[PDB]
Amino acid sequence: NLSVEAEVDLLSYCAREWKGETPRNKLMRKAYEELFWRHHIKCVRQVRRDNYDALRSVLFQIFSQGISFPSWMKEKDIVKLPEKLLFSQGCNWIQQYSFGPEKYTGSNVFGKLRKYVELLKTQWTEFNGIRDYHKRGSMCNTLFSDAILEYKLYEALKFIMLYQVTEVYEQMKTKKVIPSLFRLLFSRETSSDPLSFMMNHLNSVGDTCGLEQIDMFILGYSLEVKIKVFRLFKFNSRDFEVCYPEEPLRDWPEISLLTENDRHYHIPVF
Repeated sequence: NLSVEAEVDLLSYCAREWKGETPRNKLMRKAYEELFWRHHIKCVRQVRRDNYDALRSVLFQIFSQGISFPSWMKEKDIVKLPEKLLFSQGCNWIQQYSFGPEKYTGSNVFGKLRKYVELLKTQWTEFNGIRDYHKRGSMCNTLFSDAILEYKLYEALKFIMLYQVTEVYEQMKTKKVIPSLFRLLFSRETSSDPLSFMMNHLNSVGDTCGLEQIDMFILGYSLEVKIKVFRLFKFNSRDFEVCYPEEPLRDWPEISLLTENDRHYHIPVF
């Protein structure tokens, strides 16, 4: 039931899961050994459930570590963002949101977005007002054992990503300075504008694909969290340690994730 599986000793998992003599398996065991001895990661919580796994892993880290709302949410109310885009964007524009695996075609994308975004606001607020990490831990095991609620929070996060994509696109069109990552996003045909991004990429997250690397950048930027990732299959190479985004002069909160294939992001436990 629990989608962020119970912790297992890193060296045990490494020895049991990656037994063998192939060049790839040998490299994987060296990577995990590096994680243990150099970075003092003692255990691992596996996150391999569905195509929301990237969002599942990041959200788990935010709540478990007690990270609060990003700065731009201080002034803007989260629950009003669906209305703002309903207003700024077209009535048909917003009705094209499909809610990933729901493959929704009903008549109120607006009501659903507002409800789900409200649930994320409520849940996130509850975690912010708890200083004891243990209490947050048990709450996470409860939350991530309720897949129906999980999906609603993930679609809320996907909407927040879409909102930031729409904000930054408007900045680019009005000749404002924007992050090079967003300018890169809009250079791709299938994501040249927020509508294309939603229909061709975001609508698929959780249904047939997970978050791509560029999507991890958008998520971190949107939540103002530095997502540090150990890419184990790239051990002994430049991109073994990566951060989404690469905003050195940010002073944002930071979370760490482990991945063997850029598809599933396991939780490092110290």
